[PDB]
Amino acid sequence: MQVWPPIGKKKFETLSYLPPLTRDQLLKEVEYLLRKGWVPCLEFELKKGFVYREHNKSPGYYDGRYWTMWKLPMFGTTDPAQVLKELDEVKKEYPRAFVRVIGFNNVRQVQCISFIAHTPESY
Amino acid sequence: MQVWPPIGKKKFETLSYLPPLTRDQLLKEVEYLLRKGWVPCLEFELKKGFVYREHNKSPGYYDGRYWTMWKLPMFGTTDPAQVLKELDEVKKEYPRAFVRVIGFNNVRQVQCISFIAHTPESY
Amino acid sequence: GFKAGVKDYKLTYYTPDYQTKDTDILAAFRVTPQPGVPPEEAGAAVAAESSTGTWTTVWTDGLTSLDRYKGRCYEIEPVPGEDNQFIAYVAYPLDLFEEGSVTNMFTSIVGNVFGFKALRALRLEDLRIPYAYVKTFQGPPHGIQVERDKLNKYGRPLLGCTIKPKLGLSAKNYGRAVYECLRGGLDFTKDDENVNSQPFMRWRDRFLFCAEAIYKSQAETGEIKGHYLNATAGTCEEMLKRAVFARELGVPIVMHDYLTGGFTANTTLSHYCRDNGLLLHIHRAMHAVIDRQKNHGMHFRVLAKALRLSGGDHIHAGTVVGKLEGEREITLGFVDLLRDDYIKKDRSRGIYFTQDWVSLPGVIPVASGGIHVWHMPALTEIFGDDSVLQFGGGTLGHPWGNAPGAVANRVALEACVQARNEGRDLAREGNAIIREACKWSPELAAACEVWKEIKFEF
Amino acid sequence: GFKAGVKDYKLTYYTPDYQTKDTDILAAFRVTPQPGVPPEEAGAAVAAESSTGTWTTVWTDGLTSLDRYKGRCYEIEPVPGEDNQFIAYVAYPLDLFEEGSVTNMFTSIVGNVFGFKALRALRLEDLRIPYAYVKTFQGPPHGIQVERDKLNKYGRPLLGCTIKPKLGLSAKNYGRAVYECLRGGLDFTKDDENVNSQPFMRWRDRFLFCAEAIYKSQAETGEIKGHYLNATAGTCEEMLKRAVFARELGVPIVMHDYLTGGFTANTTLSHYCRDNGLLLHIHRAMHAVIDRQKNHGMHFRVLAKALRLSGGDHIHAGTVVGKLEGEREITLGFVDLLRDDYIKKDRSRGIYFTQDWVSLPGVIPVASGGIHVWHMPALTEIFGDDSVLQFGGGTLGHPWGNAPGAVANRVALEACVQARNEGRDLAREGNAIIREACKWSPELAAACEVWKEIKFEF
Amino acid sequence: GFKAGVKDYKLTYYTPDYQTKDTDILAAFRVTPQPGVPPEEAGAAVAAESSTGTWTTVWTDGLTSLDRYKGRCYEIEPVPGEDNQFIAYVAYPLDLFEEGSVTNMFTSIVGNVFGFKALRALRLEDLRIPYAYVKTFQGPPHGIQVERDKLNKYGRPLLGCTIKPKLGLSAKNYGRAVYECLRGGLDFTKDDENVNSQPFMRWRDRFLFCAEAIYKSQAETGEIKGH
Amino acid sequence: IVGNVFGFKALRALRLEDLRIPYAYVKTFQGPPHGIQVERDKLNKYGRPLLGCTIKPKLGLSAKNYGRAVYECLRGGLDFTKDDENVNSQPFMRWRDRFLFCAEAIYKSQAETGEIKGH
Amino acid sequence: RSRGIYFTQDWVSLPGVIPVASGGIHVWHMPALTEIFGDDSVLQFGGGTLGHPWGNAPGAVANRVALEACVQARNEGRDLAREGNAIIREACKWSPELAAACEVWKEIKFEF
Amino acid sequence: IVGNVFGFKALRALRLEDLRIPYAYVKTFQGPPHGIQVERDKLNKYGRPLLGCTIKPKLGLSAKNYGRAVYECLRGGLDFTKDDENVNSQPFMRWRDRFLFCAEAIYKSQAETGEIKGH
Ligand SMILES: O=C(COP(=O)(O)O)[C@H](O)[C@H](O)COP(=O)(O)O
Ligand SMILES: O=C(COP(=O)(O)O)[C@H](O)[C@H](O)COP(=O)(O)O
Ligand SMILES: O=C(COP(=O)(O)O)[C@H](O)[C@H](O)COP(=O)(O)O
Repeated sequence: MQVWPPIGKKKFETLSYLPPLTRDQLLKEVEYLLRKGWVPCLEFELKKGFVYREHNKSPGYYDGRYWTMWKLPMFGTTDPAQVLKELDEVKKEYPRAFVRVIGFNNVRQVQCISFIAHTPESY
Repeated sequence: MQVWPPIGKKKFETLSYLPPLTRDQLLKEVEYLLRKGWVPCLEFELKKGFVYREHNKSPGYYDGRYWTMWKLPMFGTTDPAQVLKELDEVKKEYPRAFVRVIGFNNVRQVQCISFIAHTPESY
Repeated sequence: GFKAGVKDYKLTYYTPDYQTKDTDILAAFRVTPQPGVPPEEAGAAVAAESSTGTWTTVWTDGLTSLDRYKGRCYEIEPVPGEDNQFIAYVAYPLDLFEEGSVTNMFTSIVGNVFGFKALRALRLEDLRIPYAYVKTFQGPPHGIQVERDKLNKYGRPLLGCTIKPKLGLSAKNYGRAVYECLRGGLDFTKDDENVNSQPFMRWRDRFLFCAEAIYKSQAETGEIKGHYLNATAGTCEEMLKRAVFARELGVPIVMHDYLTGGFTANTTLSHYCRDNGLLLHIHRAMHAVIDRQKNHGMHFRVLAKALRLSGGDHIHAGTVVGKLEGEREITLGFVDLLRDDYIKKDRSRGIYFTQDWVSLPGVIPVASGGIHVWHMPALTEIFGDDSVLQFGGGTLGHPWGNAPGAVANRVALEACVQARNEGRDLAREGNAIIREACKWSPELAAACEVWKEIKFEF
Repeated sequence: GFKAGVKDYKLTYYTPDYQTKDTDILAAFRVTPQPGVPPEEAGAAVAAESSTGTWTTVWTDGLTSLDRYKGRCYEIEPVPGEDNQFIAYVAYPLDLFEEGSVTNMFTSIVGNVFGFKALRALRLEDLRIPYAYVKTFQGPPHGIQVERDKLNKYGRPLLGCTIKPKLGLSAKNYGRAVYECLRGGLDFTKDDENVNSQPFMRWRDRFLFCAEAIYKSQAETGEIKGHYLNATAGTCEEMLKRAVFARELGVPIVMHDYLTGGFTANTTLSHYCRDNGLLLHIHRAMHAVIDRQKNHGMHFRVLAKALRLSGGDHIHAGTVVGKLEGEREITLGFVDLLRDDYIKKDRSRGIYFTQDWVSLPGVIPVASGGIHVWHMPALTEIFGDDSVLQFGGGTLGHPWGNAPGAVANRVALEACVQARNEGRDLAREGNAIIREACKWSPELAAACEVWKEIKFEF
Repeated sequence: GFKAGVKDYKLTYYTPDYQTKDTDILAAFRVTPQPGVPPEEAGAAVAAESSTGTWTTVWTDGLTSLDRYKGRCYEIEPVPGEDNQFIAYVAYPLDLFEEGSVTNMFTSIVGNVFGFKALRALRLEDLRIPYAYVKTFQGPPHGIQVERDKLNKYGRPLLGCTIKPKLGLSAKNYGRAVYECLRGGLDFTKDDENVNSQPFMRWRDRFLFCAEAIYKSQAETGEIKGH
Repeated sequence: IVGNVFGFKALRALRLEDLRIPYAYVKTFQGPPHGIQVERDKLNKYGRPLLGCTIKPKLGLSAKNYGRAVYECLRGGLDFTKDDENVNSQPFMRWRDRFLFCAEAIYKSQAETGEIKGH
Repeated sequence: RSRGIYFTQDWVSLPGVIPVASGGIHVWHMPALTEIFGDDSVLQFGGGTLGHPWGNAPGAVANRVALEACVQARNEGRDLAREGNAIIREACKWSPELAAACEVWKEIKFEF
Repeated sequence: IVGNVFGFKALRALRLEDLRIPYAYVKTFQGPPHGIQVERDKLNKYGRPLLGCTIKPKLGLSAKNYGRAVYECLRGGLDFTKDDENVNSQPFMRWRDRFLFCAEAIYKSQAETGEIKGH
């Protein structure tokens, strides 16, 4: 009978319950995004890495929901190579920082995948 | 005329004003609990082993009241032994947790007893 | 066919052959009739005047169904002496009563009948609340289980202290006493019955200094803290003004004396407390006026059923070993009536009727009345964990003050619980359990010397 | 110097030399103490526990002034007969009590001191309300003055009739019955005290059918008509829902049972009554539970003053003659207190203090209870003109019915008035003014044959 | 002691020995089970899923009292045919239900159970509303007696006419029909079910032309009129 | 459309398979308070099915056990917990209580995991 | 009509409802599920969670992982209905939470 | 303008005689609710002064007797009667009572004179 930890087990939404994603896997998700027709976009956070409510608290109002945007979403892009390329560069300048890969569907106008790409060291 | 200290007197509900009980007494509380047909379960906490109020403040509302569940209430336990076994166990996984031994009534469906069974060390 | 004039009561309202229905409210009157007045008649007299009847024949009875709606007297029981006292058993149908309304139920079974020149005297002992009637009531806004979850307090009796002097203290002086009290280990403090808002102290200033003090000590002890805030008031508007402010401070709990306020005022209050999340504390201020005598009145037990359906989290229940009266066996009876879901006919404790509450929440009995540290195994044996025990003087008469008075009480309470839990007999070892727990507690030991010979026993 | 320990009550509470301030509240308690508790000790126990003291010493006494605030037992009258019941005089300083609230004043003075284990029995005979307290009260919504001028009715006792059977009449029969009683001569009809809202007959229905009947009889006779509508309910929402509708219906009077209703709700009801011009009738349902016995409770006088203060247009006041208890001289005493601006001490009447009301409106007393057409002159002689005389049996039981029963009483009332005014003596020549009156009313004469030889005597 | 996994329904929720209580809501389901499905089980299946139970063992049952709160199936009655249809008698305690709340009572005894793949079909025939439950309800705002008093109508059945065409009439055209109707001797006229407020006719205009017409004919006939 | 035509004595059985709602009628409707779009963006949750769990037993859990149970389920990975359909307000467990103990648990699990939580 | 879709239905931008699947489902259902509803759906497990041998936190973990384990595999290009039973066994290897639940609901199939 | 200057030590006595109300400030005001022209067109009287009378004694009269004198005054030919400045609401006569008798008394002396009356 295994007791699940109540600390040290912070999560990042879709995929964070599996082992961390290898570069064959961080590639394979990127391909799917592109195979489906989404546009990929990278985002990052240096401060509070999870959700909180500082400035308001009414229903469905949350804080820490937004991160900062890495450049522009990748209209133009066909290769999954060029995405992880950006991931390399964003780590390489903000190593103490959360980075997420997202992709849009422009017809529905929602985010259709999102998954952690990088963490600090522990959080 | 003596002064009761205004700091350093943090308490834990039932029994917490008595001297810490020996295992002889700890097994004795379990025996009482089993003898009246209640059902023992162990809870514990690591961040915040007192009540505060952060996430709302209205009458009747407090945070910190729930701890984490240690496995499952011990349905079909008969021998007060078995309670201590699990108690020692949580201590080994989390020496620096707060741990409660709680006994369920199932008819009245409220906790009929609840006394602290381990503190960390420092605070 | 209608004939004008006086007839005996016994002819319509005495049916020794009647089979009570599960829908009937079942009244138990201890009747002392006049010289001459027969059982059956004064018995019938009682059921008529408390229900549908009248001192003469009236014609409109023909318009409706007497059989469907009359209170009947169905049993007379002879009672020792002469005197010629007796117990008259009365069944009133459901249909006679306003749903959810103690007020309609008491107006009727007790409106008028006690004033019959034709009795010496008359007492309502007990009332079988049929369950179909219970179900029309909210009752307590939370109940025993729910209070314990909300405060997170388990395994032991609870601890309160009404502040003193009853009257004459400032708002700021109040919550001074309240803070020094709560921090020393009391689950609750309270307003005395007497305090609402006066010249020396206007409520909202009180409510304020109490709340600053509710919490400064919660975060100090790491233990959930209340103070009974009395809403009790002149008018219903004020009474609602007081628990709103309470609702608004975040405070766990409010108080109302239900009988000098009245069951109407009380029911609105128990209705608002459930909708706003407030515990409800009840004083039975003014009871002994109604309940003290054996031959005339209303037994406390009716007054405690009636509070259960009107609604309240806590009700004072007597101290037994205290300064206020209340005998053991009789007291054990109405504590289960306040508490339990089903209560079996028990004549030796004075339960005259099997009482089913079909899931209504229980009210926690509050003990309180010139008790102190040595009465505490009597208290933890008499009530059981499921109780608030409460120490006014017994906390502000402790020699070193409020935080120590409060300590002395919490340890001695804890001591009894460890002692009990471990197999010791609280009737036969409690004096020694206290002596024991003195070596380990200097605060306790101090309050033990001042109060080493104070009993109240008549 | 805070000394811990139990001390005698007498030391701080008994003060045989106290001179009362025109502002205190004064109490006369009929104390029957236990065996071997000295007068003075029981007197001060009573005075401390209803004011500022407790059972052991508390240091929070030193933060304030006990001198300013304490209740004082200021006299002990050793009492006639009973061994050894005495009368304890206690003085409560004004500052103790909250403005506008009977409840509070009934909470300190009677909260607990009656359950006192160190006594046999306690009863509250009289309460002297200072006139500076009386002034924090609206009191009656209207008073005997406005009531009369609103209705245009002068020079006689008012007449009502309580509809029967108490319960079990459906709304439509309620109104045909009101119509009947109001048209044949009655100023008022009325719901019984138990009539509130039940399965047989829901409140709103009753109100509508009864408003119609009010206004049909009023056209019929040319006389101003008033049916009493019960707002008594489980909750003040519901009590207030009913007066609002009575408001909307435009009808002149509503009813509330104050003791069961209760005081917070009652003074809420009077406020809405003076704010929307509804006259308000009171029933004292349950009063008998508390006032009935000689040794222990509260005399009707005390609850008569409470009503004045809280508010009420009419209050029930016993019949002297009828079926429930109440005796003349005493019954005489309490009428001047509901009615007059000033009642001097008068112990022959059970009038303990002088009571000044400082222009507060008077209550019209209501006589009601096994009365009939033969009672009418005893009645007129006892209450006088400022009174409401109430006949359910007296009307709904006449051989000819409700219209006539009305006529019988209305004439037999009138027949009294004129005779008294002409210079006849109503108690010596009473039985005759009626026989002479039987000659001209066939309505009357019929009723005297049916209630020939009913006398309520015990 | 808690053991994880699927067990039969019949073991907790079929008590042919149970004595119904006056507080129990008493359900009468006409059940057509699947091939194989025994009486006792599909019977129990029914009471579990309409009350406290679940398709597997869950541990929280230990936290509360099953005996105090489970709906039981207490009687199966064989019904003519094969088919193998039957009548299964179900007792749910009081405590399961929101006071004054048809909504809670129907959600529960009829929320889900009719969708069991494990039946062919299922019908709720009748429900013993225990009186202690009735008493929590206002029910009709007046009732038979009260309506008759208010209208003053006695001794005969009452008379209504729903207006036509169901839809497509004007507000003014409505109460034209309503007036010619009520004056000829009907106690009532009505709106068809279908009419509320539409393009051809907005309610409040209707309410208006009906009321002008409620009364013009009341005073004409000397008889109380509704629509 | 379904008021009476199904009780028609001149038939054996009736069933309504499909209804074509014109788009000019659809436009007199607010419809969903939020829709699949806003729901996802409010919670910050994307790229997977959402996960809930209906608390058991259907009935008979007291408010305090409701919340310890929610806390448990929400913390170990679920996006959502839930009351059963029958769970409304009853003797065993009055609504307001449930709401308060359940709000606490919502917010305790949310801190615990860093994931947005919804009971 | 193959789908029981009688008419063409236009919604003119009206928001969509997220469908909720729920009813005797468990950890083994998870990929049939993901293949049927897709991502825009809410998958609901009371039994599926409150009945795991280890309790509620784990039952949660079992489903959360077995869900995830599906997502990634579909995204990587696996077929969820032909290779469904496996993405789970491979996943039993890393979650002790999961693996426990597949032993308990090994051979429960809702079929009629 | 009249806040403190009347208290200066360096003064023995100061009186504000007049205030030029510039027209710009006038405009932020409503002023009289109806004014002369409008009163006159409501009450429908022209050509003469109006006639009034204050009810006497100042204070001390009851709600009925107020209304009894209010009728006897209007009918015999006053355009107005009126409460004295100090009549408000007191233990000798509460307001809601005056208001209500005084209104019987206004309309009755209205239907009797056929002139419009007030109080
Ligand atoms: O004020 C006191 C005495 O305080 P203490 O004894 O703590 O100083 C009590 O709490 C109640 O008045 C007792 O009445 P009841 O029997 O109604 O509770
Ligand atoms: O209901 C009746 C009896 O009516 P009747 O005798 O006219 O049938 C009483 O008048 C009052 O309710 C009794 O209260 P009190 O004793 O104060 O009057
Ligand atoms: O309560 C349950 C069963 O829970 P579990 O099987 O998870 O114990 C259901 O999920 C829905 O209420 C049934 O409705 P539908 O058939 O639409 O889902």
